[PDB]
Amino acid sequence: EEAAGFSNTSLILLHQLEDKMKAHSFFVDFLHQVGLFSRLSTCQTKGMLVATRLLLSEHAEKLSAAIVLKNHHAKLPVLVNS
Amino acid sequence: QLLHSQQELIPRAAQLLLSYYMIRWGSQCLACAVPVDLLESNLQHLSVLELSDSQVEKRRYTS
Amino acid sequence: SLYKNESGIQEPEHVPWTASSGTAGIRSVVTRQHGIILKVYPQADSGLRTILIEQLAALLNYLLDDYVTQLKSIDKLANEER
Repeated sequence: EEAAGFSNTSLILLHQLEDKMKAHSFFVDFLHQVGLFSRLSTCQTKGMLVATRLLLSEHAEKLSAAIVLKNHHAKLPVLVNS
Repeated sequence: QLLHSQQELIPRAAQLLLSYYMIRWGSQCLACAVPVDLLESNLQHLSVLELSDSQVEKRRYTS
Repeated sequence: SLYKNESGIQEPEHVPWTASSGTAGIRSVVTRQHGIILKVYPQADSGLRTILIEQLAALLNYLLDDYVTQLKSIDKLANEER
């Protein structure tokens, strides 16, 4: 489809973020169902130990942050794009 | 050629003796067993002071 | 509640991405932000300044909550010193 793009590219990016959130939710639910979410214990990050359940929670938090960041990108475009 | 050679080599011997003094001393000069994140914070404070050579390098301390 | 496991394994310590360790994260930004505040504040009008206070208070509460979460993340039985 891409030669210069169509008129809904911002919406495509937004819905890509939406599907990212949906897939993260599906993965967390999958882990809960298969009992691997309970087995999630820790991993080594930056020299500090983090529970991977917390890691996935932060993944979802910063995915929502990306969504709202695209919202701010739409609302106040010049500074955010700079 | 022996006379000038020894006069040339004596300061060289002095400096090289100093160098391997430094090396042997370093081989026994201990390093503190501290966590990486504390040193990272200290380097961040240095960088706040506008200090170069404050680079952070992930290395694994031995127990 | 979702990212808390059914049984889980108990280990000390955690830092969220918002409270990303080292002052060079959000904290230095906050400090510089206050330093910028104090210059504009005297000439800013009453309502503008006020709104700056409420936003600043929200920011500060978020940060102190980050610190509280980091603290509660630690499980101390031999880690009382740290």
